[PDB]
Amino acid sequence: AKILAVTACPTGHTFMAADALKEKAKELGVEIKVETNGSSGIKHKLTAQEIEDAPAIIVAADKQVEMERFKGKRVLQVPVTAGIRRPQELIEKAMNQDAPIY
Repeated sequence: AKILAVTACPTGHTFMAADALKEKAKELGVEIKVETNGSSGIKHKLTAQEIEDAPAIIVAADKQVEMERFKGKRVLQVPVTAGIRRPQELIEKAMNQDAPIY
């Protein structure tokens, strides 16, 4: 199991949020995989198996993300800016499953 994230923004912030999440996860000694949805497209797309196994998924997004793949999973939906400003809070909420089922 590992927590997952998706970051996205209209102009494709996306990458700054992914960076902040990854750097903070390393600081906290926890694994994370971050899918990005930017201007060039999708990178590090989450797999169905990763999603099944995830305690929760962080979706830090300022544009629409494909969400139906997350049905039944706990999803912490926040603005993309939250990934930059408060990655520790998001990671620790995801770990604690402090997120509603989608």
